Amino acid sequence: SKRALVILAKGAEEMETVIPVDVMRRAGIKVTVAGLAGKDPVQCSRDVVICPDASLEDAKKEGPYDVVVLPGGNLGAQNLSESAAVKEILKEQENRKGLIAAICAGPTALLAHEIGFGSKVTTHPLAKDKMMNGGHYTYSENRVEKDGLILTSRGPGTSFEFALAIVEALNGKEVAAQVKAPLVLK
Repeated sequence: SKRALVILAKGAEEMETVIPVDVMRRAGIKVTVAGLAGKDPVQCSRDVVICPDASLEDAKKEGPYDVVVLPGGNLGAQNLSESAAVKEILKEQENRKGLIAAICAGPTALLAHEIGFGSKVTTHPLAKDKMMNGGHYTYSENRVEKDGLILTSRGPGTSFEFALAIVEALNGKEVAAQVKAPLVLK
C-alpha cells in the first residue's frame, strides 16, 4: 500500500541505497529503485553494481509516491544535484506535501534544488559546510533528523535508523518496531 521512490545514481553509497530499500520492503512498502541515467546497471561508490527496477523516466510516470528517498555518496549526490528530472520530482513532492528523505551527502541535493529551506537538517559531518552554504537550513547533529516532511540522516552507520524512521513516518511506530526486531540491532 505505501509507495517509495529511491533514486539511484552512479556513485551512490550502496549501503545507503540497499539498507533503506530492504527495510522499506520488510515494512510492506512498495519500493521502486529507479536509475537516474536509465534502466542500465548502476556502479555504486564501492563498485557494487545494482540493477534498477526501472529508469527514473519511467518511474516518474508511476507516481505519486509517499516518500522520495535520496541515498548519499558524494558522487551520487552530485549526480542527483545536477538532474533536472530530480529537481522536478522533488518540487512536485514538496508541492503535494509528501515526505522527502535523504542521507549522508544526499541532503545536498535538496540544497541544489531549493527544497525544504528553513528546515532543520543533518548530513554526514563532511557534507555540513556544503549543506550550510547560505544558511538555508538549521544544522543538527542528531543521527536522524525529521522536520515535518524533510527527513535527513548522517552516514552508512545511521542507515538503519534512517530507514526505520521512514517506516515509522509512513506505516507507524508499531510496524517500525515489528520490522526492527528480527534485524538484531543494538
